[PDB]
Amino acid sequence: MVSKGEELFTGVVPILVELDGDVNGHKFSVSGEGEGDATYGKLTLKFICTTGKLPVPWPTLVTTLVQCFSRYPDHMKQHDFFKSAMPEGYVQERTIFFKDDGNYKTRAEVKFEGDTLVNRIELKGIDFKEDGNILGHKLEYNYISHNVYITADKQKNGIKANFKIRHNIEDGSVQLADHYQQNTPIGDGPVLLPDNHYLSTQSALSKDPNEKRDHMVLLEFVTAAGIT
Repeated sequence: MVSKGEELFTGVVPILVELDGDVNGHKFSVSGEGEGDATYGKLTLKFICTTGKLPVPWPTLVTTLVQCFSRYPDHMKQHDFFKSAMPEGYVQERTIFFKDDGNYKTRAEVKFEGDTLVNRIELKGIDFKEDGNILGHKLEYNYISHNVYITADKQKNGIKANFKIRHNIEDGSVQLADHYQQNTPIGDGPVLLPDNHYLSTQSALSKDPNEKRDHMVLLEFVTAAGIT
């Protein structure tokens, strides 16, 4: 491409996601494909477990499996770190702490390869309970949380974020998952370092009735907010 930063996102952009994971002695891989339309904050993706049965619940991987597709209101476009890092991209790292259970540690590189926005991820699970909500596959196949709270990390020329996800459990209880996130640019060039704000996400998890592989279909709408 000729284009840089926000100019890369003005139409519909193809997305490719590749994840390698290891949790509870089970190595697995996930591939995803779809498209993103940042003008409307809209993402449509289908994910497939390419190694057989996914050893963790699909809802626990949603946040790991491209915040560059967020709709930033015109008055907030100076605060969009994620697009400003493109096409060279950014590293996104998280620790996701499942309350009274284990943790995910994730590292991803998000960048353009030609026309396609690619998210390549490694995930490691730490100290999960075999009888717990995650390894028991006790989570409902839905989603209920929305906000990601962003702050600048100027010393690293990037951002941090923190937010709690609530996963509904089949018995009516909830499993909390506290996300700590850091993003840093891959390249040497400038980025937009934002004032405090948040991303609000609306979602929908579904299934493809013709797909025999373990999979997840995702529709998401994401909008930046919290400044005037």
